Amino acid sequence: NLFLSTQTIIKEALRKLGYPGDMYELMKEPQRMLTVRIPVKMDNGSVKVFTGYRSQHNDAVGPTKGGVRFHPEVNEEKVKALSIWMTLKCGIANLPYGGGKGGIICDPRTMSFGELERLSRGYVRAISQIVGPTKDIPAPDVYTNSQIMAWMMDEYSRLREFDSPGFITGKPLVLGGSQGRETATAQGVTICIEEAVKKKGIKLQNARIIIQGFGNAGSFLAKFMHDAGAKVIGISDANGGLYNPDGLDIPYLLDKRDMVTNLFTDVITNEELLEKDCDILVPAAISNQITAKNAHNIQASIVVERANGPTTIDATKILNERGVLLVPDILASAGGVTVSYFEWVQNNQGYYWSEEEVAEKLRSVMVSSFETIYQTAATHKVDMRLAAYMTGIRKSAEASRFRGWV
Amino acid sequence: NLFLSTQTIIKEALRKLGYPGDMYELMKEPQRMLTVRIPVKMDNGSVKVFTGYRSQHNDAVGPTKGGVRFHPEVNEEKVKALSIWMTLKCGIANLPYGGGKGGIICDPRTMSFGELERLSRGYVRAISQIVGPTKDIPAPDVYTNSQIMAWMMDEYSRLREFDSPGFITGKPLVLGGSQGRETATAQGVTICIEEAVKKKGIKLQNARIIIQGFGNAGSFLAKFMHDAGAKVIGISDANGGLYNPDGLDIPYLLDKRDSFGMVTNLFTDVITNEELLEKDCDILVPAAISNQITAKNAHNIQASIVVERANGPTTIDATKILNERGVLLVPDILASAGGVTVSYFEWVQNNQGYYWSEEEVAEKLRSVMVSSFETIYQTAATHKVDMRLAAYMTGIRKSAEASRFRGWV
Amino acid sequence: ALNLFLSTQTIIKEALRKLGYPGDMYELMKEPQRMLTVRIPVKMDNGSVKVFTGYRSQHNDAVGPTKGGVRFHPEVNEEKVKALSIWMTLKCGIANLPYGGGKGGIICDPRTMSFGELERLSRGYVRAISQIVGPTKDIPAPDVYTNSQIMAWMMDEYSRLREFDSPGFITGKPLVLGGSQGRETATAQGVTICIEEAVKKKGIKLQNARIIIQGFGNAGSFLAKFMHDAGAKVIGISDANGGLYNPDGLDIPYLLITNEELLEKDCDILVPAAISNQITAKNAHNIQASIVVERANGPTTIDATKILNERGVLLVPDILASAGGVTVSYFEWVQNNQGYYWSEEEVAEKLRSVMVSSFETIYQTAATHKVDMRLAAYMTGIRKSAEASRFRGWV
Amino acid sequence: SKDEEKEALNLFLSTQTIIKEALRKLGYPGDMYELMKEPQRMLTVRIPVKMDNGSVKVFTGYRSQHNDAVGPTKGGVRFHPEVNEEKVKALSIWMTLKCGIANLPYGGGKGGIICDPRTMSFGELERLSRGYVRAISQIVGPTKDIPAPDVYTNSQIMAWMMDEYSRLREFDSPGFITGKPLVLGGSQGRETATAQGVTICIEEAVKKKGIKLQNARIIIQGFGNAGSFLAKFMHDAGAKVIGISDANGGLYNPDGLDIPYLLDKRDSFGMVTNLFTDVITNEELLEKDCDILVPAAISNQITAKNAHNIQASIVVERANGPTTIDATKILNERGVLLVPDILASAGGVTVSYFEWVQNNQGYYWSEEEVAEKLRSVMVSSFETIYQTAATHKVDMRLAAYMTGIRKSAEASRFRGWV
Amino acid sequence: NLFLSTQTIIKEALRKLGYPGDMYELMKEPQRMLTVRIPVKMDNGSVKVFTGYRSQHNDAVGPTKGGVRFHPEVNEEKVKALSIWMTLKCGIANLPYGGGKGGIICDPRTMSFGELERLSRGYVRAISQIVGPTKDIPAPDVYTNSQIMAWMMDEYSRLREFDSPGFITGKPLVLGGSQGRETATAQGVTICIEEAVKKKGIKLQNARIIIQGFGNAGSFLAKFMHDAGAKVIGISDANGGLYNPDGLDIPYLLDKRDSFGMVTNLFTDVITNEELLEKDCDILVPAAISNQITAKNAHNIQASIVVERANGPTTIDATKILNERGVLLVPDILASAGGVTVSYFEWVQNNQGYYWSEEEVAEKLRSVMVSSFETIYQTAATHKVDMRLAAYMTGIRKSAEASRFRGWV
Repeated sequence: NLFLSTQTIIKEALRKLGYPGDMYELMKEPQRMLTVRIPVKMDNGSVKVFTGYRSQHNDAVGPTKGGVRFHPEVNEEKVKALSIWMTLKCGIANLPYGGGKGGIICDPRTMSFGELERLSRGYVRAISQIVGPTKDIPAPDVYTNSQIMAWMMDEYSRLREFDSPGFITGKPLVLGGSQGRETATAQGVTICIEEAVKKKGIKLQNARIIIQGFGNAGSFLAKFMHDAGAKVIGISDANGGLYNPDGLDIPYLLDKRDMVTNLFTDVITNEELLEKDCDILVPAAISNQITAKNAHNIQASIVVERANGPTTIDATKILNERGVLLVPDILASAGGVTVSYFEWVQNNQGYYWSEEEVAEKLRSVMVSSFETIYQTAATHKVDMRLAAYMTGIRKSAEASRFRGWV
Repeated sequence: NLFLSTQTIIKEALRKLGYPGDMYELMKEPQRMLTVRIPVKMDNGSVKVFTGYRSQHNDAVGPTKGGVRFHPEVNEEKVKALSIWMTLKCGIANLPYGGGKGGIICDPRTMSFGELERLSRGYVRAISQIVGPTKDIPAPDVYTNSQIMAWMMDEYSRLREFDSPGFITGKPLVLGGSQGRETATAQGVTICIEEAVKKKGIKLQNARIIIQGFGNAGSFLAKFMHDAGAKVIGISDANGGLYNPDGLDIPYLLDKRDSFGMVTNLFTDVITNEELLEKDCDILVPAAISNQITAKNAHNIQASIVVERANGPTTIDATKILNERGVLLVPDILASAGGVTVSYFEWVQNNQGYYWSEEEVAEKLRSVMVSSFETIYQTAATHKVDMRLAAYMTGIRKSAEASRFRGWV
Repeated sequence: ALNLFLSTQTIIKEALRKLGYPGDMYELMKEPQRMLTVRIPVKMDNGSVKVFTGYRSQHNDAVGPTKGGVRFHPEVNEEKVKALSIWMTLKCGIANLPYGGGKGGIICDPRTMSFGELERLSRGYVRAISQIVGPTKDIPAPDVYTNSQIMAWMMDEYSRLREFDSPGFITGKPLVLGGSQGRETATAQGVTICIEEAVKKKGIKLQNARIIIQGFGNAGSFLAKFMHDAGAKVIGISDANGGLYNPDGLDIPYLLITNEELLEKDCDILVPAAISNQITAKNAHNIQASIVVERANGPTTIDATKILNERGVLLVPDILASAGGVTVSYFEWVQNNQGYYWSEEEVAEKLRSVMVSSFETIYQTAATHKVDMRLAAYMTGIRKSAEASRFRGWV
Repeated sequence: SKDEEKEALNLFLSTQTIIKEALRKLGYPGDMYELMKEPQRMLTVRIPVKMDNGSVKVFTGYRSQHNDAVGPTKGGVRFHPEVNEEKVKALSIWMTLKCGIANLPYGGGKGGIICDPRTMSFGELERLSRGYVRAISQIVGPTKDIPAPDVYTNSQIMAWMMDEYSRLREFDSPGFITGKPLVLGGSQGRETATAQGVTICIEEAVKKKGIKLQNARIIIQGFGNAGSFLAKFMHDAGAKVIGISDANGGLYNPDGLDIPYLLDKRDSFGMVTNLFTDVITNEELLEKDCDILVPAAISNQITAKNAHNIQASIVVERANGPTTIDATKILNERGVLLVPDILASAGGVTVSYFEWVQNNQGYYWSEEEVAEKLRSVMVSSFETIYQTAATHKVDMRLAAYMTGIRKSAEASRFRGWV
Repeated sequence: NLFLSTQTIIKEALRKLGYPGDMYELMKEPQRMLTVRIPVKMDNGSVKVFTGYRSQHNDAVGPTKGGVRFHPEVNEEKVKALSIWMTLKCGIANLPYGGGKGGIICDPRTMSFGELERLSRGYVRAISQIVGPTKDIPAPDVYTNSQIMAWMMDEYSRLREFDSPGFITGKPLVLGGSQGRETATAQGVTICIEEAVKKKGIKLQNARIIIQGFGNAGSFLAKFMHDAGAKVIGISDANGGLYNPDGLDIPYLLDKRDSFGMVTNLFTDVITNEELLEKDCDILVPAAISNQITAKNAHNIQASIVVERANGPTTIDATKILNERGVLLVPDILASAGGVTVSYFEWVQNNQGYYWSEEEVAEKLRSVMVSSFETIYQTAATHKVDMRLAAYMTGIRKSAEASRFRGWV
């Protein structure tokens, strides 16, 4: 279903790029799909056999790259689909990678640390033949973290008889992790505002911006925008939104939170906060915030998605026709995958970059990805979302051609 | 013959460097020479067996590096000779490489795309055991191109079960190629002009220059020089050459250039190539073809700087005559080194898995060329020889020094 | 020979034609799959560094890894090495070995080189060609002016490069390094076996057969003994000076006119030795043995064999009779593969079943194509590689 | 204890002494001894293991690879609190000798871990075994160095080590290690290999003294695995086993002991004598009258102030090092026929070799086949050392060492090492 | 004993870090210790069998790294002891490495160059299974040098059938050596002086410095300080001290020093080295001679900053005394860390196939040493210990965290 929805998107994107159908037949399923059974000694002395997966979508451009999930709903179809999505993000950030993804069907919340360790190592031993720094490079995802990565890195290094940091990203700093990982995703959101705002004549300092969500993501964009000399006209959280044409007191609002709306009167609803006057609207979380109902009322010259599919297909169509600049999530949120790439480059070198160097390299990537997608949207007269998808599978498509596969 | 005159260059470069005879017995032949026989299914259903070669001259300094030719006149001695030539180029740009070279005896012009892919894959399968990113890294050459490189990279990567972009350079950008490849050689030439002028006290802005040839090479050069300030006097082509004590209008000709690098043939008065060569100027760049400057022409060149672009435009005797007179001759084994340099840069990017901007490549290119210019200059001065021999000396030196440190001789 | 490479190519051509292959098969076989030339610097006892040219030709590996010796000689050259590798392919085919042919050599003169120098050249050769050689690829052996000490040095060097003992890289090793029992008699044994099978075919018994034996050295004495002990009459013996012919039988153990008359004297079996052209088209019509066995190389001319085969005499070619050598070298490699070593007796016995099967299949091929055994040997020789190359999809 | 560590060192010095002489008697100048006296490679490792009580304990292990001129190294691993470097090195040299004696294409390797398995769980033992493989895997494998069981290790430990090695490699690697369970590429014959080999040596020795085995009177010191399997072979052969011992004392009975009863009544540990009242001491048992004395327990049991009192006409050493240099000289002086340990016990490595061969092929032999090949190796090994002792006029132990290093010495030479 | 002393340093650094005993039991002994016997053919025809070692302390953080010594007093415990010290150095410079170290028992002063080549290759062949670019990377140490490194590099490369520069550091530049290696150590000392000065609120142009020893280390320091604007008020050589509270004429003293670092005998106003240590100043840089500052003279030091160059110049009791009196002691293991740091950079360059200029190297080096000083300074403050114990803590800390993340203890 997700799988089928993901298939249709690749078909359309390839169709628009000018490819005949054989390229779709190549791209529509992974090159390789591995299913494994992994026995694990449970604390209570039993043995439990877990089912795991690793999908390697297409390696024409380079080795595959993507997270491993530990979750009871993990399944084969989903893992294939998320691997295809990873290909798109690799194309977007122009990474020398194809997409990969894995998962294990388990519930880490009812498991001890030891059991999780043992399952992590069993996963690495089950898939080692098809995975490695030149082949397929995993990462954190749902219910996995830098610890799980450390354990998988250790197991892999033992199988091989040499330290292999480059096998897997999201590692602890002392195991060859990258600086700049914690705010990588939000930093690229900000760089996408800076480049969208140039296209629409506004100067950043004069920009009036509305931001939904005031957790980690929202507040980072908040402070960045305030510190840039712009006016965060509007904020929002679970409770509702604050609007104020002069610019909100972000230093004060940051100083008390968890998050903040509750301690104020004149709290409007997230619905009306969306239709307010601003240059830039950034919705967080929450699918289908902007729909066919809302779309005509959105006042912003620029919408920057910061998650999770907040604009419907119909709404995206409307805003495109109405000439608003929609920066999609798949481009705006690509910093995460970018610094995970950078961690792997650093492991290739055995040389580690400072926070600042990581940030400079990040922005050059984001700025270039923005421009390619825009110039693509212009030259094919499509929205930047379809344009993002085209620039997503395009690399793999051209790579596969060049290599004599289709 | 190319081989024999190639061995003669090596013998003399080593002699001038002060090495005894054993160093030359090591350098005169390659360390390894593989000849292979490659069966390929042709479109008409028959099977043709091709002869393939790969020569790896000396890897004391690093893996061997060099292009693969497809041509009916390819042979073993040529391939050996050219691998020795690669070694000198590597030395000259201070690349961590030794010289390698390959060839298949075939006529790509009478073969289909498919036959060419099948041949390309067969070659890699035939030589896989002795090549790769840490051993021997090929590149395009006569009648091979980025598409041949793509098919060769693919085949190699399948043999090894992981993507191996560093096997082979001149790849397409999406398979790990480098920015900067297109104008690498021409950029290299212009930096040699800037530095050549710095040693004759002339300012770039005030230098007056003639450039024989108006194909891609010559044009780039005129453009650059114009934009810098300099007056681009002479400009030749197949048919003949304009002149004008003061700057020709470059923008005019650039636009109304023929596709195939032809102007002049539509203009007023127009001297022949031979006269253009004898005119007055600071810099002469004989782009284009061979033996343009002979024992005859030699005393008549007025340039204080002669920058060779294409190969062979000046005879051994001409080069003596020009060194006599105090004219700075920049040999093309140096001036064209940008090509080998950016092919190296692509390998480095493949090693790190990390790709440079065209501006980074440009900035790195110039710093290698400046450095290479200076060291060939100072060894000319130090040993009281000309830039060509000095270039040959610095080309083979690194390999010689590495072979000694490694205990080979 | 002199155009050894041109001359071996002609044979391959004719044998592939008679097998019925189109010419694309001959294009594939006329030249080695790989030919590698190396330059090998070597420190000499006197402090100087001498640089040698070395070669390795790997003819065709359709059937299996390539197999063949390395020689150290002043007249080694590239074409000769290639010619010899093709000949190896043929021998492998004849004995039905799961091998293709290979050869190497070095241009040098061991007679004026010290032991230390030969050790250092040997290790040098190995380090130069290691990338394309070893137990699953190309397995060398002793040849002109290389022996078991040279094999030992080479094996040691290859093992170091690899970080594990690699006895299967190279054959003719000393026993203590994984050599095979049965090696010293393997060639001569195989000749006696060929006599035994030939005899069987003319409807005559071994103990009743009457044998003339030209040459009386290491080669011809082993056979002169064997035949005596088998109860047969050694009717003719010969050497340098003349030759002794007794229709009663010669006094072989105690024995411990001209040759040209002797070869035409009446008997069942005639066996020449070493030197060539002893049978020309002068002697060919006058020869009266019904069975000629080439112990050593080139005794019968290209014509002398036409005449003979025209008129009923069963000729056993040297390339078959002498295959025991190649066969025991293979068995050494099998033992290396297993890590398990066979007795003298097991080796003798397996050598015999190899030679018996080869004799039959070459006889039968000579019969079904109506050609002599030599051409039949050449044919069975390349046929394996040819078949293997075809099944593998190469031509 | 200093005592035990002093004994470990002296075992190493004493083996260096005899090896030196062996090599001299074999015609080699001093430099061959300099090659052989110590191993090509000695690896010492620290292995962290998560214990049952939640703590982590860091164990010391060792692997000594004496000489691989002739083939990959071969030899077991012990888990014991008295493991030490010196003894691990010495044992690795013994293994070279056993291999030369049995004419196998191997040199000698040995390992151990300083631990006490009596007080560890199965889980902990598994984790330590896997950690040992993970620590040494760079220098070990089917073509390099092939371990096996030894003191306090068994076919279960072998199975865990094979499994881990195979995961490191990503393919089943049976030939890495011998003594495995049958279903993992184990060999028929393994369980009884050592004792069957000892018993072939007893059958050959008894011919040399014109004794019929039926009529032979035997004292076996030690009723562990070795000694109990042997007491059974002897009892089945019709010999009279008049003496047995475990740790606490020995039973002697010139009528013949009831071996089936003793074998039914013995422990896991191999104790049985507690059930009886007249228990003499091993010391005393060693001196009792008999035809055949078999020290099958611990080392240094026949010494200088002792060897004159041994009444046996045959001493067959099942256990390692039960007889000193000086004892050996006295025994040789008195006409005792001595079957040294490195000969007597070569049956275990002989069958572990066969296991490895069957692993290399991927093809398994019947029990009869192994039994026939074992017999023919051991009969051949016995005669060759007996004739070496006769022709060179030396004791059986010197002859055993000569025949034991000969091949490695020759091989090292041919390879250009010395 | 070196081994016991270094164990008790580890036990204390780990205890102050807050780790329980199981971390000490992991760290107290190397993960792998290999001892090898290496038969070498001598010039005279004999074979001699040498004992070699290689200790790999801990590789939680990355591969192990450290020199190989050739020396008569080499033994197992020393090699292990020294591998632990490398771990500390690596943690201090924040290198992605653990510590290793090797030695062979031999006397290279009585051995020919051929013999040393043979031993070197022999050591490499003996240990190749546990060594390489991703595993364990050697370096020069006592009586080994870049010629030894080049031989080892050659041998290892032949074993692998590919050029393997990254196996071993300290190589000649033509085999993938690094620039900046000659002054690495000295540059780091000067950077540490600059940092200490800032923490004590003294501007460098106002600092007064006594430097013991006028060899290459001392004279380099002296020039740097003089050119920085500081006043060098005390120098010394073997023959004695010159002291002048207004500042010495360093340019003069640099030109008159001889090729053995001698001067002071050109002057009649000389004092003793022992007197010089007690003269007033801001910064004292003792001689790379052990136990210059013992307990008998430690209360008489008037420097507020003591920078140890090399060689453990202040005893354990002296250094507590100095900490009590608020003297800032910069320990040798920090100040000398640029050596290990340029070795690491050589390895990085090897990994890339891409080589840095001397200035890029100078700049990355400075940045590392600035961060190390700061991180050790902050950790000495937060635990109220001196810079020595905090150097040690920062030392094993990275391997301790790495080992816990990886699940070892």
